[PDB]
Amino acid sequence: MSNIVGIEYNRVTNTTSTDFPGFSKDAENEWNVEKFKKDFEVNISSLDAREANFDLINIDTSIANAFRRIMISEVPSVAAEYVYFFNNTSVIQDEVLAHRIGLVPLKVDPDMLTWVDSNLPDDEKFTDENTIVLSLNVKCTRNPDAPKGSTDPKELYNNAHVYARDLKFEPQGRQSTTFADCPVVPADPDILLAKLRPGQEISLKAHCILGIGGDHAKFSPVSTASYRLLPQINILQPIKGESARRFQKCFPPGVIGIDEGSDEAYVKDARKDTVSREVLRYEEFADKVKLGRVRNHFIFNVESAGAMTPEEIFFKSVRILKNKAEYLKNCPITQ
Amino acid sequence: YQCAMGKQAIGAIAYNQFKRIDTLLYLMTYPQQPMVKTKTIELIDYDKLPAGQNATVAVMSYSGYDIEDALVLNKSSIDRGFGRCETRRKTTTVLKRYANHTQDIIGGMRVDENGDPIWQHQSLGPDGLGEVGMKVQSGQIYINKSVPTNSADAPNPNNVNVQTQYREAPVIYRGPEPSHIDQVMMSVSDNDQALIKVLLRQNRRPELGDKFSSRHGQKGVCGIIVKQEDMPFNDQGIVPDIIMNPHGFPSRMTVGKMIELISGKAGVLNGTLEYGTCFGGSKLEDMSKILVDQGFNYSGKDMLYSGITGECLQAYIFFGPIYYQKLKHMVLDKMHARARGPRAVLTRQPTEGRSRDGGLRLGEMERDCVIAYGASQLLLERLMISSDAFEVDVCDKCGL
Amino acid sequence: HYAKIRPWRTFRLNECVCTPYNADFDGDEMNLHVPQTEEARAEAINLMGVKNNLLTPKSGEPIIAATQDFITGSYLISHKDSFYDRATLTQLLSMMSDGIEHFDIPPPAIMKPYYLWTGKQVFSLLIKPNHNSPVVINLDAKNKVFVPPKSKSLPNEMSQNDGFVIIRGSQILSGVMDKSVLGDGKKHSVFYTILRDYGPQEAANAMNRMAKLCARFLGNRGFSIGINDVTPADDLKQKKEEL
Amino acid sequence: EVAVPDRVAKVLTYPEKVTRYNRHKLQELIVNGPNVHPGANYLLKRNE
Amino acid sequence: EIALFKYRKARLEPGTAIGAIGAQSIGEPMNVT
Amino acid sequence: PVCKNCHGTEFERDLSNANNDLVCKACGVVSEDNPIVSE
Amino acid sequence: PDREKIKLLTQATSEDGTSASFQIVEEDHTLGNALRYVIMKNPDVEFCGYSIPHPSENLLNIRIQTYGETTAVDALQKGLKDLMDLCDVVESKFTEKIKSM
Amino acid sequence: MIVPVRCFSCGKVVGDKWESYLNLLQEDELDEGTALSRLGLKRYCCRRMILTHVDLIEKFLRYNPLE
Amino acid sequence: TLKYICAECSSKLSLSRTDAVRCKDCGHRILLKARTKRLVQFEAR
Amino acid sequence: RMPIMLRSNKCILYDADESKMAKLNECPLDPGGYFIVNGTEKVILVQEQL
Amino acid sequence: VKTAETGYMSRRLMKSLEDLSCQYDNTVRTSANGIVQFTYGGDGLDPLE
Ligand SMILES: [Zn+2]
Ligand SMILES: [Zn+2]
Ligand SMILES: [Zn+2]
Ligand SMILES: [Zn+2]
Repeated sequence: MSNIVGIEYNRVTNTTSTDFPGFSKDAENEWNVEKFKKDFEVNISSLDAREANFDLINIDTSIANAFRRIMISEVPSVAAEYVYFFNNTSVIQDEVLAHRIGLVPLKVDPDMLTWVDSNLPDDEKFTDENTIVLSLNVKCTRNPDAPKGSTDPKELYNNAHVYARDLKFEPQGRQSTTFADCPVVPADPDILLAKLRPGQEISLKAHCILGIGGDHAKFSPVSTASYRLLPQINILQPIKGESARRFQKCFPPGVIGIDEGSDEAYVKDARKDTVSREVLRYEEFADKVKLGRVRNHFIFNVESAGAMTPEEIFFKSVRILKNKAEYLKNCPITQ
Repeated sequence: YQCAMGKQAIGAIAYNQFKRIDTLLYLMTYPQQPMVKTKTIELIDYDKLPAGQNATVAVMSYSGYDIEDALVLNKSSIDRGFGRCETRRKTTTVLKRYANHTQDIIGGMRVDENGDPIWQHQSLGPDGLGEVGMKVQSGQIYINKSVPTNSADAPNPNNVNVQTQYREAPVIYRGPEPSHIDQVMMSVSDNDQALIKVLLRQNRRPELGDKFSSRHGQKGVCGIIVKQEDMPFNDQGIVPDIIMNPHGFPSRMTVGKMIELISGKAGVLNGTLEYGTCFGGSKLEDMSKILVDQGFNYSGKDMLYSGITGECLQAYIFFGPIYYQKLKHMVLDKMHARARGPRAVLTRQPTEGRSRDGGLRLGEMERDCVIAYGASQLLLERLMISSDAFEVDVCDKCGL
Repeated sequence: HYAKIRPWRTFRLNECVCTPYNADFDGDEMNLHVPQTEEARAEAINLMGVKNNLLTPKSGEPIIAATQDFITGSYLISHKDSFYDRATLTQLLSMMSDGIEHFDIPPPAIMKPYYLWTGKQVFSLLIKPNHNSPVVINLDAKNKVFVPPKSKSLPNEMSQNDGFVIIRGSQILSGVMDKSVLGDGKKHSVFYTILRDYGPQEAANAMNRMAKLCARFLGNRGFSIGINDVTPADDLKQKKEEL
Repeated sequence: EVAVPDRVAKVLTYPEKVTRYNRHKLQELIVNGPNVHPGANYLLKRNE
Repeated sequence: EIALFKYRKARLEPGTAIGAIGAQSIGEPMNVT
Repeated sequence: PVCKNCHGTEFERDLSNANNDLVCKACGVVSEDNPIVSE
Repeated sequence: PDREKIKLLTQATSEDGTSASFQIVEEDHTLGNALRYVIMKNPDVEFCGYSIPHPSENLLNIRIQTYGETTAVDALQKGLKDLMDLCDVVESKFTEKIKSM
Repeated sequence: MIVPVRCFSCGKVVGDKWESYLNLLQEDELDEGTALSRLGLKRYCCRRMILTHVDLIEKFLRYNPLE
Repeated sequence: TLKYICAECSSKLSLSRTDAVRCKDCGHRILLKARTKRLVQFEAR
Repeated sequence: RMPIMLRSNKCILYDADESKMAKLNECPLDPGGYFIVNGTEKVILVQEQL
Repeated sequence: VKTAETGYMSRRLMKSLEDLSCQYDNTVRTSANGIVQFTYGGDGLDPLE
């Protein structure tokens, strides 16, 4: 019990739940919403765009994994799905160049589109409100200036490097007034996409649609989304004198610092100790330190690919876990 | 065991490799130079055009599909482009000039009902030679060809009846997957007799069956392709690319991969490539000093969570980057299936050869294994009914 | 074999059947034959099925048992210091089946401070899961190592390790599962006893119930190998240098 | 149970004589055709 | 009852090609060789 | 050349599933099975 | 409504709804392990696990088994009504701290 | 060939950093280790994507069929 | 149209059929077919 | 007409400098040492005897 | 040197001994109906079971 995962030099201990009635005779911690609503707290650390950092307290490690798997898979987004080629005489072959276009992020958010229905025949499948079309036409020619030889092939040739910003959004009908205030752009518009030499052109258009992340990893909105737990170091005997500086170079440089008054070690700013278990090797700190990791303090860290704010997907992950367990509260059980 | 397989690992060939027309040329899309180099590979300039790329191996057992040196990789890394090969295959024809002064012709796209292309001619072009840039499927003539019917008759020195004598003999794309036409050229040989050399193209993705290696001699069939969210993750979110089981290192005694992972992880965190040579190389005690400054364990053995259940793993997992070169011998061109096909002429049995439309040999080592069971009705069925049946009517007296 | 149609491009087969074919999954290939009468379709099963050939007719030993990763999965369960509570046993007990077999939970070992089971009460349920299953066996077998007790007073059970294995009425009373009691070679295995007394159907029902567990289990527990547990401890380096 | 891929499952056929026990299945299977999986590749009547 | 059941089942049944099963169990992978 | 039921004159060698049978598109009665290749 | 969803295996159930075994389509571990935590806090359930049978196809089997007090088909309908109320505490508490920031 | 637009193991984008990492080497001669930490690649699964990227696109292009 | 091109001269040749197999502007005897204009339809995965 | 192996001093690839050899669209990193008789490219192997 | 000669030995021994089956009088004998031995072993019981 006491919800502390026990780090030692070859194992970890009691990693499982033990939070259920029928574990001891005094069958406590039954389910109760008001007994849950008091202890659950959230502490938001440094928050900006394209990164979030926030804590979730006193939830069991079963449901903290449920929010990780939904941000990667279930929360939908947009990316390319069909690439139509005009004349391409570049050295990069077609369905490689059509594959690097699919993974490019887009700054348009979902909820602007509907789910495509592929049951229909393939000419009204792409309607006017579930698909935006974007294209590019670019040709490399010779630049007529006078440098000398062997210089940068950014001025011997004009536009000999194509970038992600070359995807000119080509708005179809019925949406020239809807996407007017916020046009779509690649979320990182400096991505190198191909290379050209004079006489070689690239001309295509793509039909980017609404897709689910767990189908293909074009569609995933996060860069990556995982979590940690809070580390915890206990000091049994006072380390004093010469040893406490030897005790200090076996850690990341922030986590423990010397008391400047009396030469004794204590814990500085925590949450920075990655578990290098370096104090286990030295057989003089075999009794002075009993370090661990608490089992109800999840250090989340989500990131975005550029489509939307990082505090939006974590709102949208918990919103669709409820609907995932609401859709089968309301359907009959067939025998 | 590695020298016999280093000559099979796909990769890059030369700088002129999109110019040449060879019989069968394997390519990899995005190769990478290895992390633990050698002095030998920089004296032949191997890393100037390498073969294979270095995954992030987390050696552990997982879901039981990695038992007999099979291995487990994730679906999200393949879609980002982990090991997408490409296969090119020449085929050629020769337009032959005969004794009676008759050539060959490449007429094509016979029509029906307001449309020129048949199903078989959607990618054949106007001039007879199939069109560069669009795909072919099964069927779908891509070099049309006609050969005359007076192929060996004596030249009649006149001009009476020569207006329609060309019977067809096209070239049909077989194969179980649609492939694209890369480039088709036409030229002439040393003696003036024209050549045609079209070169197809398909790329594919590594589904299970596709044989990977380790550069130290540990073969492995890809066993399962699980999703990203079921793979484990460390504190930072690094999902491993490939999981191999722990149960090779006692029997195979490969301490190289256990060192290659330490000398590789410490090179990433320091930004410098490291040397593994013979009878020397980068030492171990000076390589854990880098690996403890950056914050990780002194033996590279990090700790990580699980993606199915959420909580920590009761042990520690040996984690790091290992160079996994991809080999040949994929299953896209080894699946065979013969139901009832061609038969040879002198023996009236199925035809030996996968290219000769197969049928497999129930030998003499496998005939004795059947009779040891005592089974006496499928032995008659597997050796004359489904193979070699024939109805003989024989006379009774003077019986032959 | 029987068949099952699956949508990939390779021949999947079970782990335990690779021991007769001595296959190794390192790129090798095998061929299949399908008979096409009605009297050779019936004769291939009842004479050449894999239920009737768990035994090799050379010596009589069992040849189809746990391969080299099902042993070390079902050893970390039956390690003497492995204790489970109710919610973890239940999850562990529901992977050996697919939510079809009905279990009934035996009373736990450690009882007063908390409720704890052991890693043998969860392994004595994959033999007899409830009262309606008829499997009840008795077996006394010596493990692979078996460090001996004080050799005159204390019997074979009281070894220093867990050692000699005792099962009475399909409950494990001592010993571990270390390829002397599950695997090949030895005539006195677990899977030999259910094969011998209850037909081969009850043997095959209790053999693939280990494989569905040991696939799913130890990928969430953890097991790896590396430098830190192959290097000498610096006393084996000091002692070897002079010896 | 060996597991078999479906690209080889619709090449390897099996002869199956019609009977009153299996007649209502084999009418539903011949109409699937040789492209969806539970279908047939050939047919031989008693007259043919 | 069970010690006379297993002995009664272990008798060699007629028809078993004990020649073919015999030939495959023997053949398998100062001084004398 | 000529079928026994429809008496068509056009046959189509089907190689879609490695059988290489010979059959017409009128009715679908195979004209020759088990081809004999010139080895 | 739909009926290719939660579905009681009649082959593996008791004569009343004390022990029952279900088969849920389209849903992997993300529900199958969340639902295990919120069900086992009922003081009536003794046995609730799940199992994915095969990773080629996509369907989950959830197992539920209790004492004689309430039926198991009434235990999980209470159980997944109680995961619905578990997300309302999380969504509310998280959103009132963002506005604060 | 050219740098992969995303990382293989985690998923973040590396297409706008290949020209940057080189421009941090031509001017301001700098260590390979301290370059792509300033650039924004923290963990050790993205740093292999630019350390070990052989760039064969500059040598394939000199064989162009247009003289 | 945009017919056959040359190897290193890279001059677009529309040769009348059954006449010659060389190119103009250069004596080289290797003629590459140039890419079509027709649309081709790919996926992006 | 004697056949001559590549990178010998009688063939045109002897001491080129990635500009003559780029004109001939041949690889700089190729080993050389093998005939290109009528298509296929073959190599005489170093035999040995007693 | 062993693998190609062991299958040369498992076949030489096979051909001379391939047809010996227990007749219905518990008597293993050859294909020409001549006694090899009157019981298989001293007691005529299955060596595998
Ligand atoms: Zn006669
Ligand atoms: Zn006909
Ligand atoms: Zn990364
Ligand atoms: Zn020219």
